[PDB]
Amino acid sequence: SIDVKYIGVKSAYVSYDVQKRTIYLNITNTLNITNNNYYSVEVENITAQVQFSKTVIGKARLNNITIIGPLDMKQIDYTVPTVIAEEMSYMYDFCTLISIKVHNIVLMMQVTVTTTYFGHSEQISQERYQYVDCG
Amino acid sequence: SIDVKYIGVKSAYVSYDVQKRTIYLNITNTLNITNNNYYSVEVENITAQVQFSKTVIGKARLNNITIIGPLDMKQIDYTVPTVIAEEMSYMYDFCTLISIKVHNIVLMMQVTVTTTYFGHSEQISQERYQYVDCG
Amino acid sequence: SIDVKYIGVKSAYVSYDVQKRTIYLNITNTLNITNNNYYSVEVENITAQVQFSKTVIGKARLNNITIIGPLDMKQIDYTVPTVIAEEMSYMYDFCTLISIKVHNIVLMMQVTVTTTYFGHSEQISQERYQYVDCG
Ligand SMILES: *[C@@H]1O[C@H](CO)[C@@H](O)[C@H](O)[C@H]1NC(C)=O
Ligand SMILES: *[C@@H]1O[C@H](CO)[C@@H](O)[C@H](O)[C@H]1NC(C)=O
Ligand SMILES: *[C@@H]1O[C@H](CO)[C@@H](O)[C@H](O)[C@H]1NC(C)=O
Ligand SMILES: *[C@@H]1O[C@H](CO)[C@@H](O)[C@H](O)[C@H]1NC(C)=O
Ligand SMILES: *[C@@H]1O[C@H](CO)[C@@H](O)[C@H](O)[C@H]1NC(C)=O
Ligand SMILES: *[C@@H]1O[C@H](CO)[C@@H](O)[C@H](O)[C@H]1NC(C)=O
Ligand SMILES: *[C@@H]1O[C@H](CO)[C@@H](O)[C@H](O)[C@H]1NC(C)=O
Ligand SMILES: *[C@@H]1O[C@H](CO)[C@@H](O)[C@H](O)[C@H]1NC(C)=O
Ligand SMILES: *[C@@H]1O[C@H](CO)[C@@H](O)[C@H](O)[C@H]1NC(C)=O
Ligand SMILES: *[C@@H]1O[C@H](CO)[C@@H](O)[C@H](O)[C@H]1NC(C)=O
Ligand SMILES: *[C@@H]1O[C@H](CO)[C@@H](O)[C@H](O)[C@H]1NC(C)=O
Ligand SMILES: *[C@@H]1O[C@H](CO)[C@@H](O)[C@H](O)[C@H]1NC(C)=O
Repeated sequence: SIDVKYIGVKSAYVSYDVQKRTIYLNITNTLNITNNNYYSVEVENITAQVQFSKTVIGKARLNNITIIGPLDMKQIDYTVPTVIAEEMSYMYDFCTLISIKVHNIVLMMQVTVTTTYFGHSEQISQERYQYVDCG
Repeated sequence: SIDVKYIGVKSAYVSYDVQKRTIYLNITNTLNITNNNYYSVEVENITAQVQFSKTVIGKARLNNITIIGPLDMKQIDYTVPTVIAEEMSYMYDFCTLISIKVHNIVLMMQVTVTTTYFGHSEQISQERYQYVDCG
Repeated sequence: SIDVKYIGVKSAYVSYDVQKRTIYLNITNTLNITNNNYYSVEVENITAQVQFSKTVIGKARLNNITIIGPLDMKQIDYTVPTVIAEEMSYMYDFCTLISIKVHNIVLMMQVTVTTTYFGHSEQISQERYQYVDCG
């Protein structure tokens, strides 16, 4: 990456800002900007690049061979009983939540078993979070 | 990436902003902008690139051979009983939720078993989140 | 990375800011800007690059062979019973939550079993968090 920017309200190269109840009188503004940007990113010179994978089996006796990749989820139990009993009562539930297995951004990058990788990998995940706003 | 920008309200190269109840009188503004942008991104010179995968089996005795890839989900149980009983009562539920297995953005990038990859991979996931807004 | 920026409110190269109840009279502003940016990022010169993986099996007797990758989740139990009983009462729940297994940003980068990797890997995850805002 080069320029990652997070701004809460206002981003401005040149900002002449005037707010309320302002007497803006007799202003003379002169501005010169000479901006140059030069970027040389991911410039690659490879004369040769080799990837080789070889598997040879000969006169072999293989048994019970078991290979399991990543992310092996087994025997998972989620239990949320919710019993509510009334007896001449007064319930005011304005903002209540029951949440299980909640995802916003889930990025997987090259989840495999056997990998031969050459190159560039970039991940950007920038945000703002407001899970609860209950007046 | 080069320029990732998050702005809450306002993004402006040049912003002459005037707010309410403002007496804007006798203003002389002069502005010169000379902006140049030069980008050389993902420029690649490869004279040669080789990917080779070879599998050879000869006079072999294979048994019980089991291969399982990634993301192996088995015996998964989700249970949310919800029992509500009234007895001369007053319930005011303005904003209530029961959520299970909720996703907003789910990106998978090259989830395999055997991979031979050459090149560039980029992932961008930028957002704003407001799960709950209950007046 | 080169420039990671987090700004709460305002980001400005040049900011002439005026607030409320201001008498802005007799201002003469002169500004010259000569900005040059030169970036040479990820410039690579590789004359040769070799990746080699070889597996040879001969006259071998293999048994009970078990290979398990990373992230092996087994026998997982989550239990949240919730029993509420009323007896001539007054409940005022304005903002209450029950949360299990909650994720906002989950990034996986090259989770495998056997990996041969050449290159660059970049991860950026910048945000603002507001889980609870209960008036
Ligand atoms: C504002 O500028 C003008 C000329 O541009 C000048 O004659 C005047 O005296 C200045 N002030 C006011 C209050 O007008
Ligand atoms: C920028 O503009 C001003 C006039 O506002 C001038 O005097 C100056 O020479 C300029 N600079 C360039 C580099 O052009
Ligand atoms: C890549 O291209 C040629 C080939 O090697 C090389 O002479 C040149 O200097 C390189 N360019 C950059 C911008 O690195
Ligand atoms: C492994 O192989 C033997 C026979 O050689 C077999 O009895 C056994 O059940 C195998 N293992 C599994 C886990 O099945
Ligand atoms: C505003 O500028 C004019 C000429 O552009 C000038 O005659 C005047 O005095 C200035 N001020 C007011 C209050 O008009
Ligand atoms: C920009 O414009 C101003 C006039 O507002 C001038 O004086 C200056 O020479 C200009 N600069 C360029 C580089 O053209
Ligand atoms: C890529 O193209 C040629 C071939 O190698 C090389 O001479 C040149 O310098 C390279 N260009 C850049 C922008 O890197
Ligand atoms: C493995 O092979 C044997 C016979 O060689 C067989 O009895 C057994 O059931 C196999 N394993 C599984 C898990 O089926
Ligand atoms: C403001 O500037 C003008 C000329 O630009 C000048 O005549 C005046 O006396 C200054 N002050 C006021 C209060 O106008
Ligand atoms: C910038 O502008 C001013 C006029 O405001 C001028 O005197 C100066 O020479 C300029 N500088 C350059 C480098 O252009
Ligand atoms: C990369 O390109 C050529 C090839 O080796 C080399 O002569 C040059 O100096 C390099 N360029 C940079 C910007 O490092
Ligand atoms: C390992 O192999 C033997 C036979 O050689 C078999 O009895 C046993 O069950 C195997 N192990 C497992 C965990 O299955």
